[PDB]
Amino acid sequence: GRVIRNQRKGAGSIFTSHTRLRQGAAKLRTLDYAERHGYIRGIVKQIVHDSGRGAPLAKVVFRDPYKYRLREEIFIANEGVHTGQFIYAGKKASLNVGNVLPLGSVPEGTIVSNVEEKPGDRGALARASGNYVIIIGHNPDENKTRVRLPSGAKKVISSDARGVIGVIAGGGRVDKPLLKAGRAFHKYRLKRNSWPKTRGVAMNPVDHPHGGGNHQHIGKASTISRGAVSGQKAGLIAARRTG
Amino acid sequence: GAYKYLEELQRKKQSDVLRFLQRVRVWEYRQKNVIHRAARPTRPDKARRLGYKAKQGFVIYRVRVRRGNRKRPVPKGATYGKPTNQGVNELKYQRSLRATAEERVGRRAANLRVLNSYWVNQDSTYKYFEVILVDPQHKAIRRDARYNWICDPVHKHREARGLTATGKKSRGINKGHKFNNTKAGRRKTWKR
Amino acid sequence: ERLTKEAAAVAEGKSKQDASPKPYAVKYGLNHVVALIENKKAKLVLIANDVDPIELVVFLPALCKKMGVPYAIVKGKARLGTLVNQKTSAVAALTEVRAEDEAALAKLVSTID
Amino acid sequence: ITSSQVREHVKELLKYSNETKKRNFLETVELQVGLKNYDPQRDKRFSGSLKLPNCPRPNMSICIFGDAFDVDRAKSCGVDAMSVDDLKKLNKNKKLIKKLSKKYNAFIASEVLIKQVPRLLGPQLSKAGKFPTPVSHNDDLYGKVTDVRSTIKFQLKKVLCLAVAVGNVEMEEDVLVNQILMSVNFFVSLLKKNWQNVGSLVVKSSMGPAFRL
RNA sequence: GUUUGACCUCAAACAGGUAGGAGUACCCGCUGAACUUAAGCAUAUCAAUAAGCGGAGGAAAAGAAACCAACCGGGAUUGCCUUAGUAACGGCGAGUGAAGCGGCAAAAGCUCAAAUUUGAAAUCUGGUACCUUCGGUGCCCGAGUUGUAAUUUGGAGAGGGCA
RNA sequence: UUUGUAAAGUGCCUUCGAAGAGUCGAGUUGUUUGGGAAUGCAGCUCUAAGUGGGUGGAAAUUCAUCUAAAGCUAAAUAUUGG
RNA sequence: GAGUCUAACGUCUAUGCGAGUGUUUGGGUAAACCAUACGCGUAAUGAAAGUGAGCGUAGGUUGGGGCCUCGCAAGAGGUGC
RNA sequence: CAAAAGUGAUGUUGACGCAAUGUGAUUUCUGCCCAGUGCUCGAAUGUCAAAGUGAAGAAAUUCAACCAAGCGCGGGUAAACG
RNA sequence: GUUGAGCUUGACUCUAGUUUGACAUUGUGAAGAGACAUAGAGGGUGUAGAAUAAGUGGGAGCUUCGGCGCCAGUGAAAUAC
Repeated sequence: GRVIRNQRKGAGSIFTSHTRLRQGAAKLRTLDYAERHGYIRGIVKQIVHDSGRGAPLAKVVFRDPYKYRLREEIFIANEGVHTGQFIYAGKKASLNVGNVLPLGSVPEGTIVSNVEEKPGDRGALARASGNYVIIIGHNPDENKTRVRLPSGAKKVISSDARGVIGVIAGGGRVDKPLLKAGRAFHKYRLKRNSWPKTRGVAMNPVDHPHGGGNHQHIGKASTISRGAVSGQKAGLIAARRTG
Repeated sequence: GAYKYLEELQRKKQSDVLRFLQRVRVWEYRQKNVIHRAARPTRPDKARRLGYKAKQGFVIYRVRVRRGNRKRPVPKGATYGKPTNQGVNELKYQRSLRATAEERVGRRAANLRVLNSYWVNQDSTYKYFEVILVDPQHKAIRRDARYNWICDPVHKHREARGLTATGKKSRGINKGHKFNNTKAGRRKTWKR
Repeated sequence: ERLTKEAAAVAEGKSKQDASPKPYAVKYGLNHVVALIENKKAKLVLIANDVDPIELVVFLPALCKKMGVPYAIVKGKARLGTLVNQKTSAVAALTEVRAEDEAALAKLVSTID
Repeated sequence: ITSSQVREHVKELLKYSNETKKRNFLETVELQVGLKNYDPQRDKRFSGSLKLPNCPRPNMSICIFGDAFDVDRAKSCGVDAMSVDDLKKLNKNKKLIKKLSKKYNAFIASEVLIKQVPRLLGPQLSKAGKFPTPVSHNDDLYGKVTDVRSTIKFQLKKVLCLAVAVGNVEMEEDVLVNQILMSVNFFVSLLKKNWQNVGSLVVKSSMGPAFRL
């Protein structure tokens, strides 16, 4: 058989796109450890969209030269960031929606967006629109903390993370569905991946091993295990429960 | 001999001194790179027997080698075919890893020519050989008969052909029984 | 260093360096130190610490203790050879022939050893 | 088992009347085995009817069994003999045939009469397990006294041990070494692993305590 | 604080000389295959070479014993004639296939240590300071004589000085 | 000129000397068709002695023979752009 | 322009010279002449316990005789190379 | 998922999502099965790699050969195949 | 055609991959739980039989505090040491 489409992922022409055009998608910069009245903390400036996220963001000023020229500080968009209200940070910070501050300082059952989870990453969890995680691993969880990430599963965290308290801005992808597919293709150019899809049974067993038969059906198997090769591993990857 | 503070240690590296000392001197090399200098030698006893009647120009550099065997690409696409070469770490070859260390310093510092080397132990990262390099300008060395030839132009890249002890083993030199066919060069008898 | 086994004090370490114009003859160099030993031509051995590489100086606390002179550690090399009065900065030295200092030289050797 | 104290465990034991408790009679020395790791199965089961070169020794109360000139030779030695009718006469009751397993140790049975023995006299001779030697009608019974010393039983049967005698106080310690080593030799080298299977043996006198080697 | 120095690691600018490239064949080394044959057949075999890259020179390139003979005897490398399809290997199938001995040509031999641990009068060196123009002056790294011997151990074989 | 310096020959007196370890090769592989398979030869990793060690296609054993692990060297010869 | 200037084996033509002959590199009187290293159809055969066959020379069957060992020279086994 | 390895996409997206597969807005609904095979889950209990017998004297030396998993067995499950 | 390529299955040969275990590079104290070597140390039934019966063979324990296969008897098997 030929080269399967899932193998063409690591490199490719379809795997190139605009990188430096992207002004700064939503990490978090240096923002003051202290809050001895605060040093590096200020107001929100502009509201600008970075490509990659598919949601509005913002610019912020602190104590440092940030309106135009210095290209870095992008601030996490909560409803409704704009000119004339302050952000605060620090360790033992003031707990408000729109303030970036620790997980340790917030009590159990606070919703948080743009949150770290490994030992430092600037900003990982829930950067775009709609998204948020839920910190519920303090109190009888004594030393090592735990964000219970939104499905059901795990993640052990030491001290770990800062993040903005709240639910993030937007809400118009699940809350409001689209209309057509060329307007959906605006996703797959700010992200690098093939689009759309053709059926596995419709493709030849040559090009993808889910084909086979004059009366078309699945040739090999739909459930394939985790430890497998490239063309071998397709379909539902380890169907733990069917149905 | 009297130098059983180098010799006793160099032959028996298993001793209490060098399994401690070469642990902290391989640690020293985990910081350092392709080439790096050494002061007066680590084993100056074998260094003098090779050729280290000193002067500046007579330097010594510790150099790394490679990992794997004789590496080639991995089988992408097919795996079978005619399986003449299947493995990624397949064959070895004639030359020792002395030569590998010697030409990495040899073509970087082109002016400084290769004499001969010895091993100074290793870690799990690479093997390390200390290459003694000479200088072709350096006199006293040119006034010595022992190092006259090495300075004059024919004895540039002694490793690349077969003049250095390691490059002798690329042709056919050890004195013994089947030295009759493999007397001169390997291509003179033509691989027999 | 890992060289120094038993040690002397710093104030008397200086007084060991200038053990050349107060005895008579002195040889210099760490070869001539290990050379010194059998027939007891070396009396005081002046072990410097600061000698590169350290493989040279690890002879001196061992070899010179087997066949056996009472050595003593000088403070450093930089004012060892200078206080002998040679050319260069001597890596070690030994006191060979004694002048008047035998009784004084006895408390250069036997303080450490 | 060692070849070290093979003389010594005979010598000191049989020497004193402190270890062994010497009675009225001449204490008859044996050597039993100690065959650990042996399975009473097919393979490891030894049996036979061999003999040791200086003779194992036992005699005591001897019975003869024969007709005709066997009876004449028997009582010319001084040992009494059963005939065919007298063989039945022990068997027809309880006590006398079980008492034939007791104190009557050595046995002779003549040619035609040997094959009569294991039909009547047999189930009573289970433990203890005495049986006559191969004696014909032409053999001399006085010269067969040393043959009933010599030919001893070898049976593993139920257990692991094979008890055979080595001598007595009639022998010296020297002779008894070349009886002890002979016993072990028969069992050991036929079944591999050998001397790690053969455990801790002591030479029993009669009344002779532990002196294992 | 503060006063005075040696080796490891290990720089940048002015200013005599010195050099680039165009080319063929011959050789050594390295990443290093294959069309093919046993009518085919994955491991015999095209083969350590092509092709590509590196290295040395005017010849390249080799070599003076950790050798053969076989108790009779001899003594480097290299080329040629005898040799050898012998002695072995491979579905013992294609195929591949030495050594020793005699003769001919042209045949001379040497650099390193009681290892090394190495330091000064002087010899004497790589780098480098002052003088500031290759001439004069100075220090450290250092090579053996030498100032002067050991270390770890041993023998009756044999060497060295002086003229 | 005996060259105020370097070597040899000749002649005399007096007296006693050595060794190069990542190599020898090794658990295992291999540059070698590993087959009982020398040698050439050292990937991953470690690793040996100078009256002692090594070559000679199995080993115990015996006889003849050589002394590495640093280094150099003329010709018989190969070949062309002009 | 379509069976051929390589080159091995085997009958045979011609043939200096033959029971010993004929070489080669090369020398050199130079296509001559001299030298004679050395060849010339070439070893049976026993799963594991030797001999070396006259260019190479064996097989089948049998008599005589030399040598060694064990044991009671009762007799057994090779020597038949 | 690419690459010999360094180094990256996936991705300054993050489950309110990323992707492989099944699929198709609308509107009323959805009965039944553990033999056979895959994926997943579980521990009562069965198997698989490190002995030692033999040669120095007219018949009396020495050293190289059994323990784990998947499996068996037991438990979960049919938008994985049936 | 003892044809070529694309291209296939739990046939079979084999490999990148995948998965589990072991060793070197690579140091240092307590508490709890095993194995070997064993100084030492023990867990049992069919009836009759004085009485609480697995062996094995030599063949003989009736007392300086104290028996029941000597003798004599019971039993499927019958002392001691």
